[PDB]
Amino acid sequence: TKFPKFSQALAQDPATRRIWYGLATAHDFESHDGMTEENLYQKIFASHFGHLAIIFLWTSGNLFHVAWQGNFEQWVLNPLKVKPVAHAIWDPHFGQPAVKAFTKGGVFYPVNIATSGVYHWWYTIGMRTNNDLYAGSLFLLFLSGVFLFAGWLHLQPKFRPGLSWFKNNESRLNHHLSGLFGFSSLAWAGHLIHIAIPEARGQHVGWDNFTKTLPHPAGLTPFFTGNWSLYADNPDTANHIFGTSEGSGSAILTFLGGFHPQTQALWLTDIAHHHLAIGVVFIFAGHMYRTNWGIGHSLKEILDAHRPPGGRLGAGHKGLFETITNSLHFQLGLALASIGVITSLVAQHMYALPAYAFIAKDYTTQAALYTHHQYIAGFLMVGAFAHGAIFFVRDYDPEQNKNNVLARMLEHKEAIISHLSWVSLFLGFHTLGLYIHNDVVVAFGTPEKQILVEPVFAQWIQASSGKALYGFDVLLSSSNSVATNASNNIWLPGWLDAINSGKNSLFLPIGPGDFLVHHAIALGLHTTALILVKGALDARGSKLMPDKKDFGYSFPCDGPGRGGTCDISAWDAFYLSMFWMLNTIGWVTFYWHWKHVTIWQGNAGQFNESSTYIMGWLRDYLWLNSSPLINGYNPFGMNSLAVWAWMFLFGHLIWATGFMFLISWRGYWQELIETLAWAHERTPLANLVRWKDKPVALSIVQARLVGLIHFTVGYVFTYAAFVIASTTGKF
Amino acid sequence: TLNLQIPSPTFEGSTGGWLRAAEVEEKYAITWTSGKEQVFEMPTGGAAIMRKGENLLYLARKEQCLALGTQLKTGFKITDYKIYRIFPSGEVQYLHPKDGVFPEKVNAGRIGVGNVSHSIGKNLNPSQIKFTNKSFN
Amino acid sequence: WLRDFLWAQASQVIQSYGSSLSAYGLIFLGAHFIWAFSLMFLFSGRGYWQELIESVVWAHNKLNFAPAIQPRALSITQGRAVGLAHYLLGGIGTTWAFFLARIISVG
Amino acid sequence: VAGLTPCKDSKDFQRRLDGSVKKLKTRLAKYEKGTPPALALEKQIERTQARFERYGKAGLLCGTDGLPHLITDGRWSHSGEFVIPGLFFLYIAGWIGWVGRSYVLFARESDKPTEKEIILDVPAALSFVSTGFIWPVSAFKEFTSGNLIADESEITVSPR
Amino acid sequence: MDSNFLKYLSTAPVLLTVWLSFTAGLVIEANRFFPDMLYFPM
Amino acid sequence: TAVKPSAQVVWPIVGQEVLNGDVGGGFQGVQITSGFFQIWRASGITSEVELYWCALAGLLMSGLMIFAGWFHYHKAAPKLEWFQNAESMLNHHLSGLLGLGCLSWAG
Amino acid sequence: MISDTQIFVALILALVSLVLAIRLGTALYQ
Amino acid sequence: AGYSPVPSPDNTKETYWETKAPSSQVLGIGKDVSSGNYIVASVVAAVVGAACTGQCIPLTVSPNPVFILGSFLLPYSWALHVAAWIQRNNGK
Ligand code: CLA
Ligand code: CLA
Ligand code: CLA
Ligand code: CLA
Ligand code: CLA
Ligand SMILES: CC1=CCCC(C)(C)[C@H]1/C=C/C(C)=C/C=C/C(C)=C/C=C/C=C(C)/C=C/C=C(C)/C=C/C1=C(C)CCCC1(C)C
Ligand SMILES: CC1=C(C/C=C(\C)CCC[C@H](C)CCC[C@H](C)CCCC(C)C)C(=O)c2ccccc2C1=O
Ligand code: SF4
Repeated sequence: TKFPKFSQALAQDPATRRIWYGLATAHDFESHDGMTEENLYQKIFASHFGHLAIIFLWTSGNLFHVAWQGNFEQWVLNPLKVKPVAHAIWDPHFGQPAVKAFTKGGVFYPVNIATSGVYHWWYTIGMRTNNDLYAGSLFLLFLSGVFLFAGWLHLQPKFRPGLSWFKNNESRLNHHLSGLFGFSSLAWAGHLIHIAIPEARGQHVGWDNFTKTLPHPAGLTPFFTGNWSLYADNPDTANHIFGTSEGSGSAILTFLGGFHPQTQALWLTDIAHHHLAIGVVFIFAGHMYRTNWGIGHSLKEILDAHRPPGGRLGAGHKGLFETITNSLHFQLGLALASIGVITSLVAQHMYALPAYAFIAKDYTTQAALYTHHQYIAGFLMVGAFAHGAIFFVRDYDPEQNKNNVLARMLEHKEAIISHLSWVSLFLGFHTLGLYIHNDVVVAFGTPEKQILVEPVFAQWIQASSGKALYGFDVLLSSSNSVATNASNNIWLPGWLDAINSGKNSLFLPIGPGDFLVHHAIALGLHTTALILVKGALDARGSKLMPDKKDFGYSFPCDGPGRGGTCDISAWDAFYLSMFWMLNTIGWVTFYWHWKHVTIWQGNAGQFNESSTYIMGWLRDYLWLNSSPLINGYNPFGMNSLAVWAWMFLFGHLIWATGFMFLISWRGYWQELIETLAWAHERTPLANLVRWKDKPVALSIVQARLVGLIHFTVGYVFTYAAFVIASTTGKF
Repeated sequence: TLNLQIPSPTFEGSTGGWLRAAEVEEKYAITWTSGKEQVFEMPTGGAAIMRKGENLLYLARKEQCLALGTQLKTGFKITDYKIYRIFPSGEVQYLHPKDGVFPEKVNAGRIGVGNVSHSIGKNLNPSQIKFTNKSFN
Repeated sequence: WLRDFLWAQASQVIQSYGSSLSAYGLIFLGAHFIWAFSLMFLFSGRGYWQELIESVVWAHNKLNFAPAIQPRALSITQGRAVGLAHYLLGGIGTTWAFFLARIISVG
Repeated sequence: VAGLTPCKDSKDFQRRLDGSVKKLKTRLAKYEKGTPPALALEKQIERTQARFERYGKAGLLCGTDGLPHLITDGRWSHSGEFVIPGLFFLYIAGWIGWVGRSYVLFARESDKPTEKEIILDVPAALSFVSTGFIWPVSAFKEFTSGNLIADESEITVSPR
Repeated sequence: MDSNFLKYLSTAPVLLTVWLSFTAGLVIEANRFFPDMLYFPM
Repeated sequence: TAVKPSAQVVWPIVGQEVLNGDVGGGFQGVQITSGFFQIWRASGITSEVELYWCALAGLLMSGLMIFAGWFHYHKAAPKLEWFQNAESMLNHHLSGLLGLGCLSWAG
Repeated sequence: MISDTQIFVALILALVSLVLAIRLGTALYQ
Repeated sequence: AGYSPVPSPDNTKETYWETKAPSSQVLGIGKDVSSGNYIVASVVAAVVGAACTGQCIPLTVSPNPVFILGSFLLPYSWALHVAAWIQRNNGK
């Protein structure tokens, strides 16, 4: 056969395993037949071009559908009253009741209401008409085309890059810091000053107007005179109606701090100043490394030079330059870990400090965004650790890493793993024990016997930032502090106004329930890290299979000898962490959603009192809030939430289906499929047809993967339904 | 060589026997001499009666043939069992007692295949055999 | 079934705290705990736990002591048996508490 | 006082006490006086009142929920909430671990260590249990004499 | 008493059950005479 | 029809005395769902004295059974020819055990 | 508000991008 | 072992050290500067940076560009004194 053209070992398989494994190994270029390093890098380059094109097409489709089937123009008038519609529904399975139930957007056809916040995002950017969105979609289609053409072109013989080019670290770092990050954020500041702020003040400025419209009455004279403070004079009044000229100012760069009163989002002038500042900082940072001139550093020199003379790190960072440059898996792990941290940061900061107008009052949108980015964060972290393990299996050279930090990590992996295990057990034992103690006492009717620990440390941090709710008087809660006096005339007025009003999510008040759920989160993070770190460090070998690097990253097992060696691979560690990552992100999002739901209804006391025992979560969060969702459709009718109820049950179904692949293993199914093949061959009128691929059971690793995928899809879809439907049915 | 005229152990039939893959790809056979008419267990399932004299049996897999041989050797005391593989072309080949003596005891003439000149700890690393044709040995 | 039977009838057991059925509520939660705890044994294999035990035994040896009875992960069959036993105990106990609380509240 | 109010002077705590006592009294109103149920419910009421009074006088702080909250930061005014209790734990746990380790070594130097670990030598086990009361100085003595920490070259480890 | 019976009583599960029953009794009696101790009294 | 059957009482240690709910009849305990009260009513039991005698009979039979087990392992152990009597065992079970049991219960 | 001519221009750009995507897919499959 | 050679910038030297101090090639353009020069530079930079920072601690809406520039000498003084120590133990 020639389906897995990249593997004859699969092309010669006489079973369906060939098809399955050709699917699942299509992108492991390194393992493909006759794969050279130049071909590997060039294929990755072209694939990156294709991926960028796909992203551009996806965003273009979003814009096009909001422009065509959307209510953006009638949403920019009363954004706090009109629900934003994502796209129209055309399903030939809908009944008249369903069509009517989904015509909620005042559009006269069934629609979906967007939960992505693109409406608020674009309105803040400066989009006002549907023609603006359509032009954006046209440009993004053009950009997808350009990047597809670039990907095709750079696979041509005279345009294929070389490895001396792919491994050029200094020039790529300089260009990515200076141009991709720095000048890109500078251009975003330019957009925010030339379009977004005038649009937020009711002055339309576009391609036909931006070359004659001054972003500031003084023009660029304050810039080219050193009188930069003239760009902060006359900010927008507190009575500014976003999108209109009533209450607007003339400042383009400010550091007011806090939130705009009407929009309850950060000041656009503050955002513009932020982007300009980080742009110049990144431009400076992108001039650090040596390129075709004499100025700059060399990362190899720095890494080799950094060795503490005490010798507590050994050879320090010698050889890491070659290790990282020659291992794409090391780079992949670093990038994935950093992007995961940054997307968790995006979730956290985007709720505590909303940047888009009126997004804070879109409760379902905020919850959906937070859950989305937290789940993405967890996936990225799991992937980073998985690719670290893959690097250890494939790209690690001990002789090159003779007694540097990496070899030392491997040296004391036992200490690392054992202490990680101890801290996991510590956290788990005691957090679960406190929860059970509270459960039992409250059950016996003695809630006064609960162990409720005030999160005084986090409360102290809040007070240091300027929260006066808790009486600490530390740094910014103190009016006579040097920290207060230093920033009293820049941002502290607005920042204090934001922190000390209970109308926002900035530094929400916390209590013993928050303490307990935080330590549950600590347990989850530590146990996921335990599984992943153990997998990575034992990937090359353990005492059970001391030659694991020979077998690779994702082999099924080593047989029933030596006591049994099920799940003895680093892939299995990934497979096992993914359960735990899902658990932990579930805990995180449960906490976020319940706290915010209680605050939104104003009964924060419900969380403060029921968060201390697990029955409180099971009753006052899940059972209580599932009512509208499970009533999406019922014997007495249906509403728009029927889709979310159906998807809730869908997630339950696929979750339980994954249980099948995770509990039932291969031999049973193989001995059953044998009987099935016998029956087919022996049945008249159906033995006229024969399989071209011998029907076999699924492999061990394949079954683990399929069960994990079903489990994950059920997890995600069940919670997505619950969160969106409950938020939309409660508010 | 294999004589296709040897009688069979008067089996009563089963649904565990060979299938179309035996007629298309490979069909294994086992021949053995028995001193009396005993009852043995088919590797496919069920009981069969072996004859006094030579008995020929057809199976779909070499593992089935060798399991039957092990049963004969341990349960009974028959050790003259020979295993053959037959292709649709009529290319009957000889497999077990490959050299006429069972593999469990050394015999002069064999050549070592797959033997390595160190312990498993001396295997190279995939980083050392990456983008090269070297072998981890 | 999810709404009119499970969600509807679980109110008695989830609102049993402070009553004589608070034991049924607690057993409801504990049976949930054991049912979930079974999945650790059912979704997992022996190699991972033997390697984790190797690390823990290194920790114990670093303090110049370790049992003469060398610690081993559960056999494959025993891991399956433990997973099944905890699965059945948790599921049946959850139904036990649910049924008894509901019926003793409404009769 | 830290961020909360003393529990001895909180309307929420008083309301919780009142609710508990009223529940018990409603349960008591349906039982004859002097019967075992009446005596049991009366004792429950007395225990509830004593618990609430003792919590009030203990100096515990109580939040808006009306329940005592613990300040586990190190403040000496709230040491009895986490630190002294935790010192008692650490004492008992070090005792247990020290005596268990001693017994492991004792069984190690025996004819049948495995037999000693499944069928115990309870005279020696009780000996070690007794020894465990000065485990801190004993454990530090072991550490400094080098009998506690094993060398890196004498502990088995997997290949890299 | 028979030394074999004493060895049986010295077996691990018997000793674990007896010791943990003794500890449970210790905790139960401590809570029976000094109940509702959420804190060390200071 | 008014008092809930109960035959278990808990000790007042950690507030678990809440489980001694108001079952009825001036009695507070743990409601039981095994049907023993109805079994006894059908059997014609109308006193705690008769139930005490029932418990005594059960204890005596438990002692008899444990003694019989010890005796028939260590003192008089029947042989395989004794065990392999299917006809006799079925005759005796059917007639004696079952038939005489239901005859005595009918009486 | 979005006219059929506009939707048609969008479709034409989509078709061009599809052609380029097929080209890139071929070049990658090699 | 089949990995392509890693390209590094021009004039890339070996800076790895197990001696008491790095080789003074770590200091690049300032490799030939004297240890006394580094000491005086570090002291002057520390004083000037601290002064220019104090002149800007209660930041106004119109801070002085020269004070902003000079405040960056306090971080600079740290590297200067590290270089001073490196250059004292390398013979200079
Ligand atoms: C941008 C980042 C990135 C990149 C470039 C790579 C690249 C690679 N990864 Mg991956 N990886 C990533 C992120 C990344 N990974 C993340 C975030 C994780 C954590 C989840 C992993 C975890 C991971 C593992 C554990 C492994 C790889 C492997 C690989 C290599 C082979 C890929 C392969 O087999 O394709 C797979 C091809 C597919 C088509 C994927 C099929 C399954 C996906 C998940 C679809 C399931 C969803 C379903 C369709 C949705 C249904 C919807 C419902 C409504 C019906 C390749 C070098 C493998 C390898 O070669 O290692 C040596 C490997 O073992 N990766
Ligand atoms: C609710 C279910 C559950 C529970 C309780 C645990 C518990 C644990 N898992 Mg996890 N795990 C689960 C599901 C669960 N897992 C699932 C579904 C998977 C996917 C297969 C995994 C996969 C997994 C891996 C791969 C790893 C863990 C690890 C751990 C430990 C984490 C540290 C900790 O919390 O220690 C605290 C301990 C507990 C919370 C459990 C104690 C239970 C009770 C309260 C103790 C008292 C017992 C009581 C006296 C017994 C009386 C009964 C008797 C009479 C019969 C711990 C043993 C890690 C580990 O072992 O690190 C050390 C690890 O490597 N788990
Ligand atoms: C909800 C979870 C779940 C599901 C769906 C199944 C499904 C199945 N199990 Mg079970 N199984 C489960 C959990 C589950 N299991 C667990 C947790 C375990 C571990 C203990 C097992 C262990 C196990 C064993 C050991 C065996 C089974 C068997 C079966 C089969 C029963 C008969 C059958 O084929 O029915 C078919 C019906 C369904 C699969 C229900 C869903 C189908 C819907 C109604 C139709 C949807 C089709 C749709 C149009 C497709 C469109 C695709 C595209 C256009 C979008 C079936 C495949 C037995 C078997 O295969 O015997 C024949 C068997 O031997 N299971
Ligand atoms: C009634 C309350 C209560 C209960 C039921 C438990 C129950 C438990 N605790 Mg404890 N604990 C409590 C209160 C309680 N704790 C309090 C108030 C504190 C704060 C001081 C702690 C602090 C604590 C720690 C620090 C640890 C536990 C651990 C444990 C678990 C195992 C203990 C063990 O095996 O001992 C038998 C003793 C041994 C096996 C010997 C070795 C372990 C002990 C604890 C060492 C003690 C001496 C050592 C020098 C202390 C250094 C501590 C430092 C590194 C922080 C067990 C579930 C352990 C755990 O979860 O491990 C995963 C553990 O390490 N607890
Ligand atoms: C360990 C398992 C177990 C447990 C804990 C219980 C528990 C219970 N059973 Mg029992 N039961 C079990 C297994 C178990 N059963 C099995 C396997 C069977 C089928 C044979 C029965 C059949 C059964 C019946 C028919 C009745 C109970 C009843 C009861 C309850 C009262 C206890 C009592 O003394 O009844 C005493 C039992 C009786 C007075 C009725 C006896 C009548 C049967 C027909 C006698 C059969 C005896 C015969 C030698 C068995 C072998 C038959 C075989 C050769 C064909 C209680 C909840 C009673 C109940 O629910 O009361 C409200 C009840 O009526 N059970
Ligand atoms: C700046 C500031 C503001 C407010 C006050 C505050 C004190 C917070 C102060 C300081 C903040 C600081 C210091 C924040 C610290 C954050 C840090 C250190 C975050 C780091 C997170 C680390 C992560 C994920 C690491 C993940 C690691 C992974 C995958 C490793 C994978 C790998 C493996 C397993 C094998 C080898 C290869 C590779 C890729 C390395
Ligand atoms: C967690 C886990 C382990 C590790 C668990 C172990 C080694 C169990 C050891 C537990 C201790 C020794 C039991 C005693 C402590 C318990 C709290 C008491 C209850 C147990 C008794 C009632 C028997 C495996 O070894 C394993 C093996 C194969 C498949 C899955 C798994 C698996 O999931
Ligand atoms: S069970 Fe499946 S996986 Fe575990 S060892 Fe046996 S074969 Fe390998």
